[PDB]
Amino acid sequence: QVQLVETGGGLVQAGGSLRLSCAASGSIFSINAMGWFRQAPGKEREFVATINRSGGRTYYADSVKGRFTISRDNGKNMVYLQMHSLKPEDTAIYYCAAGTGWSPQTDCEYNYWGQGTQVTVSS
Amino acid sequence: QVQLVETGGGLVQAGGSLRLSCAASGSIFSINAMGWFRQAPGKEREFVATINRSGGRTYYADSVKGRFTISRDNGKNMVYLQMHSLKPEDTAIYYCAAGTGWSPQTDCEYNYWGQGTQVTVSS
Amino acid sequence: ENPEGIPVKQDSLSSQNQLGVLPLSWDIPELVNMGQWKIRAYYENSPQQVFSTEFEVKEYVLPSFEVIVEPTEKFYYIYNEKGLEVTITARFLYGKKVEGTAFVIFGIQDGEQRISLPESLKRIPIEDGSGEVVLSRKVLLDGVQNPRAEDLVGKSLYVSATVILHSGSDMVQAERSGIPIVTSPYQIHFTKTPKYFKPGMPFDLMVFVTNPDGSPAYRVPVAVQGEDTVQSLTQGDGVAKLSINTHPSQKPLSITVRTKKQELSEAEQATRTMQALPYSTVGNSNNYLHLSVLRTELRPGETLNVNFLLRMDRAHEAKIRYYTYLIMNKGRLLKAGRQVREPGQDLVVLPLSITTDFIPSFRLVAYYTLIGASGQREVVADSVWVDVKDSCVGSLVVKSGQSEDRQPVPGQQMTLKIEGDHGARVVLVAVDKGVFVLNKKNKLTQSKIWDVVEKADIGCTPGSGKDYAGVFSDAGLTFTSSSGQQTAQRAELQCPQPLDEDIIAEENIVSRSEFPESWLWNVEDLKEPPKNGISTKLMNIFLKDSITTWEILAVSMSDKKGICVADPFEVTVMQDFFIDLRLPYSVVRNEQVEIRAVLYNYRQNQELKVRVELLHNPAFCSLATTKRRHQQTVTIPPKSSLSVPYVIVPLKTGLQEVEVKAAVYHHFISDGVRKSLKVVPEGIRMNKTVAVRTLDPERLGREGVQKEDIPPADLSDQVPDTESETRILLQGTPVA
Amino acid sequence: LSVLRTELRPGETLNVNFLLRMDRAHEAKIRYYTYLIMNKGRLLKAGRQVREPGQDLVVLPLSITTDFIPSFRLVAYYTLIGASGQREVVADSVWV
Amino acid sequence: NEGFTVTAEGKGQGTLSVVTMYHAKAKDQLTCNKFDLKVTIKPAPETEKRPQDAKNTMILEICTRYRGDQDATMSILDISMMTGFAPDTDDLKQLANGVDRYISKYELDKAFSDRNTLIIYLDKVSHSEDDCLAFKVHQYFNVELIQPGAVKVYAYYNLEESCTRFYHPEKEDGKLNKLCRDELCRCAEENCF
Ligand SMILES: *[C@@H]1O[C@H](CO)[C@@H](O[C@@H]2O[C@H](CO)[C@@H](O[C@@H]3O[C@H](CO)[C@@H](O)[C@H](O)[C@@H]3O)[C@H](O)[C@H]2NC(C)=O)[C@H](O)[C@H]1NC(C)=O
Ligand SMILES: *[C@@H]1O[C@H](CO)[C@@H](O[C@@H]2O[C@H](CO)[C@@H](O[C@@H]3O[C@H](CO)[C@@H](O)[C@H](O)[C@@H]3O)[C@H](O)[C@H]2NC(C)=O)[C@H](O)[C@H]1NC(C)=O
Ligand SMILES: *[C@@H]1O[C@H](CO)[C@@H](O)[C@H](O)[C@H]1NC(C)=O
Repeated sequence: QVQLVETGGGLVQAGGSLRLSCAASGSIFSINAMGWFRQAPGKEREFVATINRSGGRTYYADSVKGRFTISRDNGKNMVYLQMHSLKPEDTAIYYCAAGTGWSPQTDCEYNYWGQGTQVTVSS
Repeated sequence: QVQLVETGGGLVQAGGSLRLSCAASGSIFSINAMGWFRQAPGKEREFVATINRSGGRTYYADSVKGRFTISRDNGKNMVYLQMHSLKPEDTAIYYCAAGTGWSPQTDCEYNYWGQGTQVTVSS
Repeated sequence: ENPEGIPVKQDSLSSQNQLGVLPLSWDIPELVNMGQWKIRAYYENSPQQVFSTEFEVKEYVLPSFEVIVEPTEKFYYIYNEKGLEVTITARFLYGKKVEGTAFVIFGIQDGEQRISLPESLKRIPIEDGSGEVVLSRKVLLDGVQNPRAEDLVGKSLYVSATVILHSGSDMVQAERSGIPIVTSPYQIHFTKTPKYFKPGMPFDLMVFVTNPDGSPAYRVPVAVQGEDTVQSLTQGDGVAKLSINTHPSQKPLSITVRTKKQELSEAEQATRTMQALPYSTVGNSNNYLHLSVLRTELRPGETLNVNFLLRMDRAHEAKIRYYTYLIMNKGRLLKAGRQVREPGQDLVVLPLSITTDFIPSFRLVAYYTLIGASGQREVVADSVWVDVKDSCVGSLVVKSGQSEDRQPVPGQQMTLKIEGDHGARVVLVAVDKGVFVLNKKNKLTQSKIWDVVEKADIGCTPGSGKDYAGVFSDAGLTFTSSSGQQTAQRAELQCPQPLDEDIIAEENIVSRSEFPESWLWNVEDLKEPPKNGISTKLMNIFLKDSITTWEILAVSMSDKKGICVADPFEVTVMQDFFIDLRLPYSVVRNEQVEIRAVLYNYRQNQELKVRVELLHNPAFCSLATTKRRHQQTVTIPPKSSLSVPYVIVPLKTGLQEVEVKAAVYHHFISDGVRKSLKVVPEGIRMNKTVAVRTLDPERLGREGVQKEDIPPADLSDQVPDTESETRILLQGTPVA
Repeated sequence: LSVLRTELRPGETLNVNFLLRMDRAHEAKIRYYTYLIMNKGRLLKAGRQVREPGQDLVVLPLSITTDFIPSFRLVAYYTLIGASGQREVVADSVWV
Repeated sequence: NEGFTVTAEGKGQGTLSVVTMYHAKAKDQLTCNKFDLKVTIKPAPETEKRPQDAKNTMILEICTRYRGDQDATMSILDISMMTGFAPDTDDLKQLANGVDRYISKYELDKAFSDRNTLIIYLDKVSHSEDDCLAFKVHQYFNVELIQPGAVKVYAYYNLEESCTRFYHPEKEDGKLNKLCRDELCRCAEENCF
């Protein structure tokens, strides 16, 4: 089991950029998938991004396809999500999740979760 | 523990109507959600429709939304899909499924599965 | 030494300050016999007592599953009209059910030879890891050329089941032998019972009731014939206690014991008869000692109460003030004491505190002496064999140091917790269970240690003897007195017999590479401070890449406690999707072979679209596409396997590598297996005698010596560029 | 009345040792011990154990059935005619 | 392997037994010593009888005979099919209903696709007559560079003394092309120039 914190949320203007950091306490090298899941106010906790064990396979959701980028660095157990060209519907609490790779676009196999950063883009 | 057979598959033309049935061996009144999931040739098994225990709440995927209808019947323990205006891209294998109601739009909580009927559309 | 018997390795080792453990290794050559090789070790000071073990040398590959052939009963009643119904349980090594096809044949094992029943060959399906077959009774009578049912009793039945997987990629032959044909489901044995009784005392029949294969029976009521009130019950050690009363007259006691099982007829009850002789007093002086132990089974740490009971005249009373007791354990005296007997006490009670050095059994030998009985000295003795429950002297438990709520994965660090004695040296091994599928015998267990100890004791007969010299001789003692009373002559060492989307390049698969059949050959020391005498060591081992069940066996070797073989600890390693590369053992060079990659998918609901790939090796010949690596896409249904075939023509002699990588579409997993296979040239291993010569220096040669010139080998059918091994044997011819 | 057993259960057999202290001018006047079982405040099984002369102790095997729960008092006695000529009753009891 | 010298001196009698173990050449050993197997694949010249309108649809014929004095026991034909090729399920059900050929229930309720390996259990193999069974195979997806399939016949009590033959529509005996000279071979399955 890992402990999982998230850093890098806050106030962002429209059309801007954001960079975060999903920090794992333990070893990242046995975790097959880690993903970013956002939660809008008054809505679900739906899928946004996920990254492979080796970093060679990315899956994004349909609304975030040309604008988001997920990277993984296994040197110090750090998963990074980068936004370019923000739209004001991305105002959400972003959590980072560790799962065993089975169906990586659904939250039901991501066993380990963080607490999330509040990301507010203003328009 | 149910057994779950489905009938109604076949070969229809484009824009036509099709009528699928799924019968359950055991009790259907204690099953919170039942869904239909299709699988394209070459693609994975994604969401199509699901129905509540009482039949009140429906969920559809965002390609079948204006033209599919799922409806339940707790008397003879069995469920229907009704489709009108069938696109050419809907040739699939359709599986009836029964699950606990937790996350009814994803397949990972649907514990009991059928065997599938082939739906082919000519265009 | 080889199955021929000649020693091919000879070694001189010293176990000084090694804490009793000598690790050793030997490389098997490639030019080698096949069969039961043997290891014979002996001490230097005792060079005629040889301790041996056996290991098979065979060309094999590891099986993927085990087959358990279990009959419904562990015998065969000859009048059972339903026949012999057996069950074939085929189970994977990682704990999954096997769908397949079993070919089951039966046969009669008549002594050292066996005959098959070819009309009893059945082909059955195995669904959900189990199948059932029945050998009928009439097939068994017409298969045997001898008439009648009664001559089949004594001969055994064996059943060979050969299980084919549904892919056909692996098969397992498993034989269940030694199913006897009996007219009774039990057997009565008088082996733990004394053969000598004191007349006028109770005689404690210690009746060993057994299943007909040799296993001890349980809850089987037995009774002496003619004494219907003495109905005992068989305990968990298989032996029931029946205390009968003996008349005070010097006659042999004929004891007939029958079972009283309610669910059988009177012809199915096992009987046995014993002639027990009276104890012979000296001068027929009517002086007996009775040694009553009210025992069933004893753990160490508890106590028992030896009841000494005198039987002699009161004219010589108050001349007995003590009974000498001695404990024989493991063939030597463990504790000797006196028990004080004040006059007027007909019975006295001595509490034996059964400590941990009474394992496995002990002999309580007691005696007294008396001078004024008829004018000369008289020694009266008794002995009882008491069975302690056989366990370790110390303890050794190997279990999971972590929580083990998760299932372990190949390559995962796993924490092993070893609980043992303080300062003990713990040696370990972790063995793939397919080795135990192929060969199950010759394994080191604690019960094998205690039957090595129990077969090397110097006591012959349990319980009493013919006279006092018989009691001391059967107990394994020599008593000698200054007056002249002595034990008889013992002079025998033994007891007398009575395209695109490159999903495999995107997922950077490192291949599962290490597949040892045995690993964790480690030596540890429990140097932790003990908590209630138990030291706990945590070890961080790294699991190998085989998907199987590892059996971990540890032996603790302690200076104050001794050797304790632990119970085997099983670690089941399993993924949800994996590759099993079913390579053969050896492949003839320049011939076309087909290898199988069996992809296993164990999801309960979802099918898998798996891209599988054979990597291009230039040592093999295969189909040459524009892309040099050979990949395809398969679909595996849920809870199922799929065999992918690959044809290769190997071109280079030696250990060549086969790599198969697979990645699941729309899921973030992969697997990859790299395994090496031997490529041999087309010839056959075939031995040729260079010479047989007789060495005699006083008859052949000159000047006291004899020069023998070994020629080089005259092989003309040898494969070019291959290795040969010339074996020299010198043997000393015995003269008489 | 020697009973040496730790835990008793129904179905097991309890070997009760009947030991006798007596002077052998009066021996072979005693040929039996009368035993009685008291369970739940009433007599359950009463019997005789036969004792041949010369047997210093005998063993009665009691079949502990399921109606011996929770305990039983085994009461044994014998009788003889002593040196003074009167009847002498010697009894003992154990609680199992 | 060389000439060695032995000096035997002293008093007594001894035995020198010297034996060289080596790899001797095997003659007249094709390793199909217990079974004779003839696997042929022929293109079906009707081109009209199939209902599923497959592309190629050849017919596979397997003729197995036992070597010995008597018929064999329950043997196994393990047919690993070619790439892109699936056996016809109607001839599978017809061969399953024979009195000497058993085809298991798991291999029959499986789909027409994703069944590239087949096991046929023969009750007996004749030692005088070629026991021949044939069934249709369909090309359910066309692929480049069709891998040659294999048919392996073995009795149930021995994985060895089997007979593995290979079949392919364009190569003789299903064998990949290789240039071989004095037991040295190179893979000639590459392009010509
Ligand atoms: C041979 O004779 C000697 C002397 O009688 C025996 O040695 C000593 O025996 C006594 C008991 O008889 C042992 O005492 C016990 O020691 C333990 C641990 O210290 C203590 O907890 C007990 O309360 C008791 O005092 C003593 O250790 C032992 N000494 C040695 C060096 O062994 C010896 O046992 C006799 N051998 C045989 C086979 O009879
Ligand atoms: C009082 O005396 C009578 C007879 O003298 C005793 O009754 C007998 O008790 C035994 C059990 O101790 C009975 O044996 C059982 O018989 C049944 C069949 O009836 C059988 O299935 C059992 O396995 C067992 O053998 C016996 O039949 C019975 N006889 C009579 C005539 O009733 C009684 O126990 C004495 N009571 C006391 C307190 O001494
Ligand atoms: C040597 O060859 C003979 C027959 O050629 C064979 O019977 C024997 O077993 C062989 N010996 C060894 C040690 O392989």
